[PDB]
Amino acid sequence: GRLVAQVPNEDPERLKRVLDAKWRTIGVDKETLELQAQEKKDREQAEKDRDE
Amino acid sequence: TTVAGGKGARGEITRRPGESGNPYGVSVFVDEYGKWGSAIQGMPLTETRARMQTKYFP
Amino acid sequence: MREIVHIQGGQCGNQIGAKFWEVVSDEHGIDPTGTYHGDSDLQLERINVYFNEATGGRYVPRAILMDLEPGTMDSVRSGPYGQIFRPDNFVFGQTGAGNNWAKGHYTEGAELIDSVLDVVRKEAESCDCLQGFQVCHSLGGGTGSGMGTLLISKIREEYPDRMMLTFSVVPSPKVSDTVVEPYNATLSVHQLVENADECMVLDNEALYDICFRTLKLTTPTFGDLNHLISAVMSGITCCLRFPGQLNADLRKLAVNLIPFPRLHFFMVGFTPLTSRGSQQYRALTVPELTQQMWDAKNMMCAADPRHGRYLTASALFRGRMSTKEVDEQMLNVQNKNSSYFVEWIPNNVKSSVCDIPPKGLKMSATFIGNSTAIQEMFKRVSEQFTAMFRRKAFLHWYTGEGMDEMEFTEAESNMNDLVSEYQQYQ
Amino acid sequence: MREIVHIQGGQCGNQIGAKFWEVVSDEHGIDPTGTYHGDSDLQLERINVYFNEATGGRYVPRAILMDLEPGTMDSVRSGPYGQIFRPDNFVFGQTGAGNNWAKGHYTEGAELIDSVLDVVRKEAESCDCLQGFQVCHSLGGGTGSGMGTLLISKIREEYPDRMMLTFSVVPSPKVSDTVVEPYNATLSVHQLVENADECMVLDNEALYDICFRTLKLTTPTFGDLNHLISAVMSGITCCLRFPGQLNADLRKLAVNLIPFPRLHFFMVGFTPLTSRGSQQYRALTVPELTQQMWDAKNMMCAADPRHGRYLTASALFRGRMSTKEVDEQMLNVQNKNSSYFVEWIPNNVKSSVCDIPPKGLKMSATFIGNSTAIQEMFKRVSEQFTAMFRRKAFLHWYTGEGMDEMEFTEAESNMNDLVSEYQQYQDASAEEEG
Amino acid sequence: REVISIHIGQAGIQVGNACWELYCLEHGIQPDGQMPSDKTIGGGDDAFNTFFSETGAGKHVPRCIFLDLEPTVVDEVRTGTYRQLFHPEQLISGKEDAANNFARGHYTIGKEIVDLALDRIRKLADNCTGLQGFLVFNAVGGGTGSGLGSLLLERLSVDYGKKSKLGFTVYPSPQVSTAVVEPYNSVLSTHSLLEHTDVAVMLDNEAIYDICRRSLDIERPTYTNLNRLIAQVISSLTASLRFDGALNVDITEFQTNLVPYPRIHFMLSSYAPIISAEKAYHEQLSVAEITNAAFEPASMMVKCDPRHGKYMACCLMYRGDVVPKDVNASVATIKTKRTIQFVDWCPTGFKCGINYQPPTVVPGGDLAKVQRAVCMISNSTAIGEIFSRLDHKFDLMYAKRAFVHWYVGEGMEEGEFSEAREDLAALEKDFEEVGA
Amino acid sequence: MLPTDTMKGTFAPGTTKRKTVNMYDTQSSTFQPRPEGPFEAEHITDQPAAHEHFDTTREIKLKDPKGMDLPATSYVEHYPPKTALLPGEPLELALGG
Amino acid sequence: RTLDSPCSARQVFTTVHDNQEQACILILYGDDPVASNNTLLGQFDIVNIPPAPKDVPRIEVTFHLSRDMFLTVEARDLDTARHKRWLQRGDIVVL
Ligand SMILES: Nc1nc2c(ncn2[C@@H]2O[C@H](COP(=O)(O)OP(=O)(O)OP(=O)(O)O)[C@@H](O)[C@H]2O)c(=O)[nH]1
Ligand SMILES: Nc1nc2c(ncn2[C@@H]2O[C@H](COP(=O)(O)OP(=O)(O)O)[C@@H](O)[C@H]2O)c(=O)[nH]1
Ligand SMILES: Nc1nc2c(ncn2[C@@H]2O[C@H](COP(=O)(O)OP(=O)(O)O)[C@@H](O)[C@H]2O)c(=O)[nH]1
Ligand SMILES: [Mg+2]
Repeated sequence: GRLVAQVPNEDPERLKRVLDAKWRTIGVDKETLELQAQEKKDREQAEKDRDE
Repeated sequence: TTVAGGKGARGEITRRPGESGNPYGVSVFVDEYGKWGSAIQGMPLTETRARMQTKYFP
Repeated sequence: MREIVHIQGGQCGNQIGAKFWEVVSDEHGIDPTGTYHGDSDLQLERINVYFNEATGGRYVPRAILMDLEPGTMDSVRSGPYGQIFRPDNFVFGQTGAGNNWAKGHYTEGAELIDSVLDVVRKEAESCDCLQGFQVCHSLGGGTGSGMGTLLISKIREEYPDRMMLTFSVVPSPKVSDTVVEPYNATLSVHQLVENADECMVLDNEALYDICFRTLKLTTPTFGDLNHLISAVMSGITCCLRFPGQLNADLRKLAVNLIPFPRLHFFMVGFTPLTSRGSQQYRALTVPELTQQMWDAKNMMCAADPRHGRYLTASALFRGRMSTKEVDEQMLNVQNKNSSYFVEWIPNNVKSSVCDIPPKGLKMSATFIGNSTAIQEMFKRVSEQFTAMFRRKAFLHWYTGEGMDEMEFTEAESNMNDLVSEYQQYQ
Repeated sequence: MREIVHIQGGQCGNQIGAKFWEVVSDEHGIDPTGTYHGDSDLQLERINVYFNEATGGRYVPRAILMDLEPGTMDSVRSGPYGQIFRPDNFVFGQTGAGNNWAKGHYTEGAELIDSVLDVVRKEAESCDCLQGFQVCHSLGGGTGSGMGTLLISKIREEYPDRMMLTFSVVPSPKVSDTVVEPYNATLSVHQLVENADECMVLDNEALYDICFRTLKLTTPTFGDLNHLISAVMSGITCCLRFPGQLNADLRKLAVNLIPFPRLHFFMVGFTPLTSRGSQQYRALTVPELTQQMWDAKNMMCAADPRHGRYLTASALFRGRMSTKEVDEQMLNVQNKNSSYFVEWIPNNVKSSVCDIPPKGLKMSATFIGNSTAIQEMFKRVSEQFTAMFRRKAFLHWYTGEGMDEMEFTEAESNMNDLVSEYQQYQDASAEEEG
Repeated sequence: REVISIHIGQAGIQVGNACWELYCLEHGIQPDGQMPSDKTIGGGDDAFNTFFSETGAGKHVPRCIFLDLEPTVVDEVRTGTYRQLFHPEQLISGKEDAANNFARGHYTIGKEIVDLALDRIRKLADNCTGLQGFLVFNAVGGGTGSGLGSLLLERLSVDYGKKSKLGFTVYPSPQVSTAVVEPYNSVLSTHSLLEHTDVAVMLDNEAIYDICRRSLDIERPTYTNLNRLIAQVISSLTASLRFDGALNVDITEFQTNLVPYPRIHFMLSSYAPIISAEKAYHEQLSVAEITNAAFEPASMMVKCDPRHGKYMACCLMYRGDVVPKDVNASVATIKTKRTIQFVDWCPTGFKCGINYQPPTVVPGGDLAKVQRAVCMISNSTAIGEIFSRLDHKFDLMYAKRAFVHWYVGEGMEEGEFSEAREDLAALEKDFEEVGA
Repeated sequence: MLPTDTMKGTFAPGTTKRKTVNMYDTQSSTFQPRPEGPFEAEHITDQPAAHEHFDTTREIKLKDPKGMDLPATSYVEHYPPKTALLPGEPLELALGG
Repeated sequence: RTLDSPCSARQVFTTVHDNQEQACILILYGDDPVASNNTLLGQFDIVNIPPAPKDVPRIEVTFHLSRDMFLTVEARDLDTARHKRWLQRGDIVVL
């Protein structure tokens, strides 16, 4: 980078992602998406329980 | 042998890195990526989402 | 030495060329993976005419595929003998003309033709001494007819002295796929009479007729028609690809069949074509070849030459054959039906012999006879073009695209005086 | 004997130089940790052009990094083949100019360039016979463009007789990163027309176009762009480093390509570049080299040479090749496409051959054309510059520093007179004099 | 090659709900978004690219927008089986319906729904790359379909213009009807359907009732069966884009080959063999009989009689085990027969297209697994007949000025009633002169 | 054949704090070489025995990063040591007197 | 030497004898270019290299050194994809 450089320019994990053209185009972490959807539903249920 | 004519059944040229049917995997050259209907040919597609970063390509 | 650069335009052009390259590759023994596996040395010495040595016995065809829709290209690389072309030679548009000569000649050619000319220029200056270019296309569709004629025009302005073949399929009224057939066929022929060196006329009506009567098939798919036109193209170019007792190249046949610079539309007939059930009950002799070749039902056009005069004719024979019988049979057919041959040209028959037959055969023939019955089909097309243009059917699909009506008046006037001069020399 | 010192400026220059030193070290067989482990003795005999023997087969490059923020320097260090550079040659500031040519030429350069000049002097007298200085930088940024050009000026005042190459990428409006790109590029080119001996013009637009069409890569990253540029530079200086049947030094190429002291902006290209899937189909002959070398889509500038005239051209070849084939190919190209070549100079093609190929191939080629199509790009920059300078936009960031408007007026004057000179030399007559 | 389908109206969403059920079943997609776990990557996959994109990983969200003003039918979609298929936003829903009112749907509520819809379409096209065209589904009888449907097509033609817009509209039937203000609605919709849709295909409901009563012998058909075979027709004329054939015909060919004059785009449709699970086993299906079967008025999707008309042109889509030989022989027999007559401007009044994949079946459908099928789209002067039939009974109610106060209350006037009526008269004159 | 398989080099840590602690401090982590560590197979007790084991039939050299071999320079290839051809037996005519 | 604490370095090696079975990797600590002079810490070998000509098969040797100086050595034969890991003062693991 122009300011700070922590990572290598040939680091394997970064290269494995960038090279996977599908991952660049669309990327998801489905597990975390499930967990966050359940977190939202649980917060709504907590609100309704408090009102009850 | 009768050859199918006209368009339909997207093939080795229209296949590209980013579309809605092309499978996951590492590919450096577009013409190499362009033949997965040739390379893979009958795996279950759970395996393609499993092996996200792996060659298994021409 | 002498080279042939192949050019395919349109969907029908691509399927025709796919089968053509299939049989030529089989003739020269190169396998669908692209390597030489022949046995005779004679196959190896004359493949610069159609190929280029790449690496380790890899020969890629000297062709340029050209169209406007990717499904044709996918169909090219799907079938066998599909991975032998070079991907750079797949010069290729992205929008699609779709039965529109105007789109095929003014709007899309403007951005496609520069890349095609770049590719074809590269393919020409690759080899040393071109013999001629070859073009297969259609006269019904848009990207075949329109882009084809624009390519022909641009090429003939660039490389004037080089020869040029054009295999055009003209639509027939009995076998009518599209509706704008006249509006395309008439405009294309207008461009074709002034730019192409010579042309050979095909039509699917006669092809279905031949596969019906001679070959005796239930299901004549397009592959078999492609097989017939392929065997024709191979028969035309056999004299370059193989030694023979009497040779005849493209230029030699051109000068010996074109007496006037506007009369260069030929009809074609191939023989032998026999059903495999009747394949054993027949002899193999040059009278057996000439009885089927000069048969009027064997022509590959919807123009019966018995309704007109055989202006000139030519026959290309394959196989180690007897020149005496060859010439004597031509002499006899010339002298017997003396009314069908023109008067002011004695010895109306050019003949040639190349001793290498197609694989699976021992003796074959190819006929290219310039008759005056071809103006029958041009009149048959011109009257439909008049029937539509008389009160402007479908006209806006070209008018709003850049054209004027004077292009249509030109097209019909050039159709008019062409069929008139053909009627004159009859 | 003949020596080339390398000077990298800015972040783009630094990454390019990193890839270039990687490829050169690979070509000469020295491991990333700096010791020799090659095979042939042809590797040892001409590494004095780039390195110094330190202790028992330890060779350090003859380079000078130059920038203003430790990010670039530590990206250099963290990379492989990164432990070979001498840290005393890491002359280096820590403020950052930030895409400001005035900052790179008047505020921070004014005190960093003396230390940079000390280092470059030391590394230039560390050798015997200087062939040239070789400066790699960009024309958009500030720490590369401004400081780099001030360094060029000072060096041309100090050592006037040695050669000077400048690999400069130029901003293109299609792929334009920053907003002050014309303000920087115009002043930079104003300095380069008066100081540099020759400049080789690159641009990321043409680099991307090449990587898309010819290579057909899926993800053309800056590493691949830098690899292209590095292969170009290596093909330039292969003639000094390896024995050939027809040698061509840098001064030789310059005197054969520069007809007038101000017309020294060259467009470059490399050959062969084919895809891994399409390499099976292609033929491999000198015709297959030159047909791709002279191609318009292979030039590394955004200027179609079909739009003008080739003033001069040069082709360097690597690999064992038959000079008869080489010469007849050059002859065919010059004779057939005849109108693209200027008339008042016959035999517009300088050519040379060397017997050592780049790694991975048996045979390759590098093209340097001095065309008159470069005024296309120069006008394409000057129009944006004058559109902005019509209303003193973004101008305070330079005005409040010490610069005036007269500097911009002079930049515009020199740029427009340069393109006028190019146009007159393009449309000049064949034979007549006054 | 991508094509996005928009549905405007309570009939539009119901037709869409049948089309997309058929599309997911034709490409093997489960209703919950992604393909079966057992599915194996193979040639012929990616066939679904022209209708679905692929989000995230294993999720296919269609290229469609249902849009209605009443939230009822949209909420039925949001709670049905295909909860997870459509993206939540793609189903645009208003707050209150137009309620059989072209005026209310064109000037009152459309003015606030149209910007959100076309902002959605633009980022659907921006996600797309090789856009063939849009295709619209609507019934002209209602208010949402007609009114803001016209407003949408207006601004679509302004936004893009050149791109093809296939309009599969549903006209009200002559005798069987569900509304009263529908003549006003149909006329005021048509006046904008003239100069905006590139191709328009008419679909009447009585004709389909006749078909399902006679052929499929279903004595009590609901709208589902009607929606089922309409989606069958849409699938049959998009299969050329989707799957490889021997000689296939695109979207962009219809405009070229079926529109002889830029104001005449109204095309009767038909389908055959529309057949049941028992008759199919008993009767042998071949190309000649079904090419005949697609030509009587007893098998058309519009209640009109082309025997009173002259066929301007014809397009024939073939699906299944069909060779170009016999389809050519069949159109030869039709052309040589004289129970129907072609116009003088067209000696070559046909355009055939052949595709390989047989039309699929659906659980709950009534058609069995058939080997080959025909979908015809012709053009004739019988449409110039049906517009006059509709016009006469529009003048009936407009003479006594019935229901006029509704539209005036919404803010309109008598001027556009007059001009719409005159435009229909002009088009009537247009059809009678072309047929001459 | 991924480009990461051929990727040789020696990476280093990037930007970081100043060290501020010398290695002589007990809390400063240091690399200690001895004990010897996990040897593989039997009878490798001594370093010289390790050398004999390494020399018998195992051995390794670093691979040529260039794919092809280095081409012989044109000078060397064109000018090898050569030997002139043998003359042959001469006729001698007897002089006559 | 003098490389910072978190540091990795990989190289590619090959057999020198044609038709070789095993390849013996030795880890040495020292500065002398002669090998017998440096001290030795750990050695292992890659077994069952498939038969091949002189310099064809590829072995990747990569050294990784962590923050509190623990050193690991990964040897990876590419053809059969044989991975062996060597840990300072701890057993050799296969993979
Ligand atoms: N063919 C067919 N037509 C339908 C179907 N459902 C409704 N229609 C037609 O829709 C027309 C009226 O429009 P609707 O869809 O009911 O309602 P709308 O289009 O939203 O108009 P509004 O009720 O004013 O909002 C009637 O002519 C019906 O014939 C259907 O499932 N199939
Ligand atoms: N022999 C042959 N004729 C064909 C083929 N495909 C189409 N045709 C005929 O050519 C005409 C249509 O050509 P078309 O597909 O429109 O060409 P294009 O669209 O311009 O590429 C019709 O008359 C068809 O009968 C084919 O594969 N072989
Ligand atoms: N080829 C290449 N170009 C680069 C790279 N990084 C930046 N650039 C180009 O450099 C231009 C900006 O120059 P800049 O980085 O600001 O120069 P500097 O800040 O003075 O060092 C942009 O147009 C980029 O396209 C790189 O890694 N490789
Ligand atoms: Mg409603």
